[PDB]
Amino acid sequence: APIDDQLAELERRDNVLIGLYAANLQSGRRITHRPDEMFAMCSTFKGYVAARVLQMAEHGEISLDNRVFVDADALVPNSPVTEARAGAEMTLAELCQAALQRSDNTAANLLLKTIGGPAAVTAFARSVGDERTRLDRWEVELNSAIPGDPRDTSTPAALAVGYRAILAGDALSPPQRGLLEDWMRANQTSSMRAGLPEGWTTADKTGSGDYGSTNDAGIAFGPDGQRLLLVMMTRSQAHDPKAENLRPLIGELTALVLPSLL
Repeated sequence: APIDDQLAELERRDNVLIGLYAANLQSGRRITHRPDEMFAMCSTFKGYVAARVLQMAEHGEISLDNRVFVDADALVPNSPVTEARAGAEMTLAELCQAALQRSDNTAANLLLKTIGGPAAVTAFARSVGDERTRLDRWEVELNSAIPGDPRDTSTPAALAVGYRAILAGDALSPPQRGLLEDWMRANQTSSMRAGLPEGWTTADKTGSGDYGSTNDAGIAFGPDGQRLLLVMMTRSQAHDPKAENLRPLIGELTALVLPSLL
């Protein structure tokens, strides 16, 4: 594969590992790099969490406007929305959008307490065909991303199936899938968005952790109706827990793969 040699070049140049699953949803064409290698998922588990909340609301197990108390003591770094409401209540729907749109960490912990913790996310993964995702810890420990450590990891292929399931498949009844898509489209964190031409938009979840772990998973929507499933997981090859994250590389990856999918 020639796009295969281009990706090996980016790895060499930046001392990174690139995990990629990119599919054109209309043509059924897919492109892959380390699709089955394990990467820390970091905040990308939040889509599955919000998806499961929506599933549970469908059946009346919970309700989206159910209130949850935000304890100041439960606050954890990178919680821009839950911080504003510490000592008060947010609804589950609010917590979902905080987790998805701003990667609010405490929002995700609260959502995890509601749905059954890390094991519930794993079970969810399995329910949608995702056989590699395992969540083991809470925010913010899950982002530790130690090389070789299987905890809180997935693979580009495994995350693609689940992201496809929840945004373009049958995990949710179609109108609730529509809401999940709207929730992710309003996100303020997209990395891939920078490598897309004018007119394109994304329903995607980014993740960032140690060792430069920088992820972005979701669907890119073309102006002319096109639909691209894009899952990018990258980490430094170095044993530097504090290696720089690779946000500009995602955007560069996005622009690189797009012409070979269209």
